[PDB]
Parts: sequence; C-alpha cells; structure tokens
Amino acid sequence: KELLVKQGSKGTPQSLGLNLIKIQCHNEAVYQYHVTFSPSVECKSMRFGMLKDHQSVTGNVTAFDGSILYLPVKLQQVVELKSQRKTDDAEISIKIQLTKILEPCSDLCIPFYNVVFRRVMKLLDMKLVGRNFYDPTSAMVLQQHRLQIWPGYAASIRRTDGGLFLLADVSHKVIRNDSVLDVMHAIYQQNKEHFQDECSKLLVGSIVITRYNNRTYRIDDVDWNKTPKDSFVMSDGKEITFLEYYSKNYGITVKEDDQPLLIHRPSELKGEILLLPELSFMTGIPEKMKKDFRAMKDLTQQINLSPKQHHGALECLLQRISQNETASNELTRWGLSLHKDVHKIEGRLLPMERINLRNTSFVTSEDLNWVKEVTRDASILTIPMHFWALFYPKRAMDQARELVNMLEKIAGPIGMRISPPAWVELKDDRIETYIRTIQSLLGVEGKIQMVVCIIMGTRDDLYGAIKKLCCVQSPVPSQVINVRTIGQPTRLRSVAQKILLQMNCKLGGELWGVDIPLKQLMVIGMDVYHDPSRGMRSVVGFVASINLTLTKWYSRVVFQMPHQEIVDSLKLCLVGSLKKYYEVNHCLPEKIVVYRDGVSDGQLKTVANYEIPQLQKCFEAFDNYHPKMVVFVVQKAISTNLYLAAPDHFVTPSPGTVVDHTITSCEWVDFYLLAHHVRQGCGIPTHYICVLNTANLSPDHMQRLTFKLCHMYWNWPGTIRVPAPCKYAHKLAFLSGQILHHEPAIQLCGNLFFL
RNA sequence: UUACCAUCAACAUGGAAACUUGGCUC
RNA sequence: GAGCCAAGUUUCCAUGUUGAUGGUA
Ligand SMILES: [Mg+2]
Repeated sequence: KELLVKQGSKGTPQSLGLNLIKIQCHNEAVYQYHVTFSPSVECKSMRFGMLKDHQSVTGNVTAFDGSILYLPVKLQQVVELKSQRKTDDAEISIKIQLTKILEPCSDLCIPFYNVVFRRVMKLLDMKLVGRNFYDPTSAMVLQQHRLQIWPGYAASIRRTDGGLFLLADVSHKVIRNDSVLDVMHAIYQQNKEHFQDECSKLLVGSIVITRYNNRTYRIDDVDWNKTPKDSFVMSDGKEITFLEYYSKNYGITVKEDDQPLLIHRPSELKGEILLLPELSFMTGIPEKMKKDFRAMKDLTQQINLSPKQHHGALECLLQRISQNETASNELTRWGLSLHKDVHKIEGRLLPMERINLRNTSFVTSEDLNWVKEVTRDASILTIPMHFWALFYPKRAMDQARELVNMLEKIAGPIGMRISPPAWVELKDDRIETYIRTIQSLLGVEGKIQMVVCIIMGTRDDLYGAIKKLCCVQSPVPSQVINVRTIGQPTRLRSVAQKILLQMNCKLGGELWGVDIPLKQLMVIGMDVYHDPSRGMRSVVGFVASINLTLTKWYSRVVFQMPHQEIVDSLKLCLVGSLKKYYEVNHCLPEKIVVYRDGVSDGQLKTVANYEIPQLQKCFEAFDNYHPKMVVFVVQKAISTNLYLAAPDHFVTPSPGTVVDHTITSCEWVDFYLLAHHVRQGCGIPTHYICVLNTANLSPDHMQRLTFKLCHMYWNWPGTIRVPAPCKYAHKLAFLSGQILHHEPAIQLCGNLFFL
C-alpha cells in the first residue's frame, strides 16, 4: 500500500525484472456469498457450470471457487435458486446467502483476486496440477520414459508495498502420462507373478495425484478385494457406487471396473480415502531415468531457465492472456487490466566486502569467490597440529596416502604446521571398529587435536556415530572425509585445501574476517529444526559471536518439549552466551543482532509479539542489562526471480543485489537480498524481515551487516545466501537433531566443531 | 558426509476467509 | 443473539527440509 522509505545510499543502481501488476481497481464493491448445494456435490466443474446457468439472476460477472461466490451487485439476504443436474436432472436447491461485503481495495479480496485470476488464466486452457496451472499444448514429451513436462506458471496475486501484484514464476510440472492403472499395466506386463509385491513396494509411500480434483495422496495401501462397483458413503449417510459418484457427481466415465483401490490414511482427519488408479497418475522423475545422462540433461537444461527464458515464458503468458478475447473480457469485467510487460525496478548492488587475513587483506572479485585467493596466503589464526590421527580402512592405502602427502604440500602457504599423523588402519567398515579405535586411542593419548576419518560410500548411521562419539561422549574435534571425494586426483588440490581449512576451523583456528563498521556488537543466529521422526522436538541451535572481530562463535543448543514455550531454554542460551562474552571481552555488548530461521509468514506476529518480549524480559538475569536488540527473520523465499537488464536481453543478477521496495511486505521494514553467486537459473533472493530494531539501525546498515555476515561463513570460501550465524545454527540444529540427539559438550563449544 | 548454488518430485507446518459440527455463554 | 474455545471441509496462500539431478571450486 503505502510506500515505505527503506532505501540506502551506497551501492550501484541495477535494473531488475520482476512479477506482473494489473489491479488498478475499478470494481465498486465485492459481495461474498456462500453457496449450499443440496444434495451435496463437491466437483467444481459442473458446480461452476450450474452457477453459470443462473446468469439471469446472478449476473454474468461472477467469481466462483466451488463454495464461495463473488458478485459486484448485491442480492437478497437469501436466494433460493433451482438448478437441474446435467447428468440425471436432479433438482438441486442453491442457497446464495450473503456472508460478507468486501471492499475491493482491502486484503480480504486477495483470495477473490486469486480466484478470478485462476478463472482468467484457466480460460487460456491451462490445466490444474497441484497448486498451479500448466500449459499442456506448449509441452515437451519424453517418450523414452513416458513423461511430459508442461511449462506453466505458479501465479498468485499478492499485495506488496509498491502495489497489488501478480507474482508469476515459471514452474515446470512433471506429468507422468501413464496413470497408476497404466503403470500397473506396464508392471503386469513386466512382472507376472510378483506384480502385486513390486507394485506395492513401488507404490506405497509414493505420491499419486488425482487430476479431476488435482489432489495429491501418499499411497498408504492398495486394496484389491474392493472394486469400484461397490458403494461408499457420500459424507452425510448416503451409499453410492464409485461409477455413480463419478458420473452423477463428477460427470466423467470410469472405463475399467476391475481396478483396485488406493488407500491414503491421513494424520491422526481419520478416514480411509479410496482412490481410482485410472484417474490417479504418478508424479516424479522415474527411477529408471535419473541415472540416464541425456534425459536429465534435457530436463535440467530446460528447467535451468536463464532470465531471458524466464521472462520469455512470462511474456508468453501475457500475450496469451491479451490475445484471448474471452480471457481479457473475463478479467476486464471486474475492472482489472494487465500491463503490456513484466514490471521493472531499479534495485541496488551492495559493495564488495574485503576479506582480511593475517598479513594480506584482499578485496574480492565480481564473482565474489575467494577459493584460490585464501589458500596461498596465511590464515589469520592457525594453531599448529602435531599430534593428530587419520583413520582409513583396508581398501584405502593410496587415496589416504596421497591425501596426507598433498596436505603436507598445501599446508606451506596456508600456514598450518602439520605433522605426519597416526596411520590408523581400520580393520573393516562397521561401527564397532571405527568408534572403538577412536575412543581407545583417545583414552591413552590425551594430546590428540583432530581425529580425521575416511568413510567409504555414503552412510548416515556411521557418520552419526563418529560425530556422536566426538561431540557428546569424548569431546575432540573430528573431520569426516568421503572416499568418492578423493577419487579424482585432478581437482584434488582445492578440496584438500578446503578440508585443511575445515580442520583448522574445528580446532579453534580462525580463517578470515570482514571489516565490521560498528563496534562492540554480538551477532546471534538460531534455527528451529522441526522433527518429523522423533516426536516434535523443535531443537534450537544457537550461535553467538564472542569477540569484537566476530571470529569466535560460542554456540549452545537447547532442546524443546512438545508444546513448551522457548522461555526457560532460550533464556539459558542468552545468559550463557552473555556470560561467555563477559569472560572473553570483559564487558557487555551494546548490540545483539538476532537472526531467526524457520518462520512462515503466519508466524511473524507470533515471533514479533511473544518471543522478542520474552527474550528482552529474560535479559534481566543480570544487573541493569538492557542492550539494543535487533531481530531478523530469514526466509529463502523461492517464489521471486530477479532478472538483470542486459542491453539485448535478461541476464543473471550480480552477486549482492538487494531490493527494499515494491515486493516487500507492507507491515514490516524489510528487503530481499541476493548475496551469493548464482551461475545457473535465476537467483533466489533471501527475505530479511526486521521484526525488532531497538538499535535505531540505518536502512543501509542492515544490508551491509547482513552481507558482511554472508561473507563470514567459513565452510564455504565465498558469499552465501543466509548469514554466517544462520548457517552455523542451521548445521548446529542438524547436528543436534539428526545426528547428536543431545546437547554437545561445552568444551567443544568455543570452536566451530559443527562444520 | 570438502563445500556452496540452481531447479524439480514430494512431505510437513503455519496463517487468513467462508461454512459446518459440539461445548460454554448474557 | 453478541462473543470465545475445539475440530473438520473448501478456498487462497506462505515457509521449511527430505530425496534427486545438475552446475563450478
Ligand atoms: Mg530451518
């Protein structure tokens, strides 16, 4: 609505592409009615049809979504319409009952605007798959694996600070043209006796979609004794056969009467949904196709859209709307007019942050990546590693030997005084050799700095066991190396340099720093990791900078009980982190910068109105401690795609471009920042919502601080999407949620052990 | 699990509106 | 009746990370 002033001073203007705008409003008022269909029919197709047949009284200018109706003229307080079914001529009483009077400029009409856009861009003959609409005629077919890809648009009208836009982005829906009945026919041809077990093992857990009501269901069972000539209850105590339920109530003809039923039992809601495999289709790239290089090469090439290809598909949508007379008529009866082009803005590109080291402080590039620029110069703090151990199994003499030999080669210009390791052979590849050898060597020798292990293949139970032994049982920093990582000796120097910098990091060593312009500040990140497999323990990692250069990050994790508020545990995280800051800096920080992750748009008021008051009131566990807290909420935000205006076309945006208007929300002071270097696709800018700013921060200074903290991540040698404490607390939350399952030892918490 | 980034297949959570059901209720 | 709680359905959305392919360092 109102144009907030969030713009800064520095940075270079950059012309950017965007989404679409059309609702310069000309309708007078919208009247929202609820429609009751007696007897009950749930299919939106002929429900929309019979509401169109009462155009004499309802008008021709409607907006319908099955149960909620919108007019621009006010009817009576109830209307009893008479309709006849197109199938069996059943007299159906329609009850047009006025529920709401919506002003068209308000945010209550955003679902109505979305319903009328799904109307107009459904009138382009684009089919409904999942949430979005996809072109079935501009498709591309992969007949070697029975797929089609439909290039469509996830399009939603949303009101932002610069106006009330249509966010359209180019999605690509993967439609498996073979139905679950057709896939079962293919399996029945492929497998004769064990067709039932193989189709069960492929099908259960996997996701099908019914296209008539476009609902996705996880197959939880297949029942073969049931057959759709049998009857089921239509929601009010009425038996009806499935062919009658799909012909009388859905209008379409079931061809095969021998097919089984698909059972999706929801979360405990409770009721066995029975589905038809003729009208169920699988979704997903097939398992015989992912290993094929060519098919996924075409699929990847055509979903990796350049900004020219993305804007070309959006302007194809615009031209299809404008060239269609009935679609432009259906949009313009509500006073809505689409623009001739996608919206454009003038964002700003943030300046390049200098990466500092021990002796050589260097500015970055336009690429914003310093892989080569950091492994030939001295790191700012390398503690020397003499007594370390390296563990390798029986089939890994050569790769481990060249790993340590090349490590001794590259540790010269990096600045690590590495010694030859303990050459620990591992007898085999189970838990009770690796784990037992590590703690038995750890008990005898108390001067081990870093334990490095080599794992063959990719396993989660063993890596969890090494990190469980090295974080909560025997506190020692540990590094885990894959053996397919070290398979190629060609590009092995850069990855061995990154491994050496990672073992420098886990030992408490410092890699690089950025020039923080403000003083005496404490940067904090958390990340709630919501648990879907252990019973709702939203484990809160917590990473807090404890020095003036923001290179030492003391981290604590707190576990949360189900339906337990985060008061008594995030209070402990804050008081422990301020106590650690009191030991190190011997004063108190004048600013605390907090970055939140794991927040949807409906939890913004909960975060801003419950959790920041409880943290600012839990700051009173010290004497007269009232700092200047700043809270940010981070959201990757994969809906928006910025383009860049090359003098002929649209190119990928430069790393570090920010936009702080016209897509931003009206209720907060916030922005979208593209920090990393994106080389394929359009980049995904990250939404940073300032729910609290007690420090009187500048509009420019949060951009520079969030970008400087995007440089600050020591596990990737360039800029990254989220800030460094966001990814630190993110991996800390993964460690404590999926790997450790319990808070780590405190003596490791002075270092970045989780990297 | 040396990373990071794109996009796809999903699942899960949360918000808002309308309706329905069951308790309270001036 | 006004209002609140709880649950469901239907619309509209939003976020997250699970698995994949890729990319380059
Ligand atoms: Mg998260």
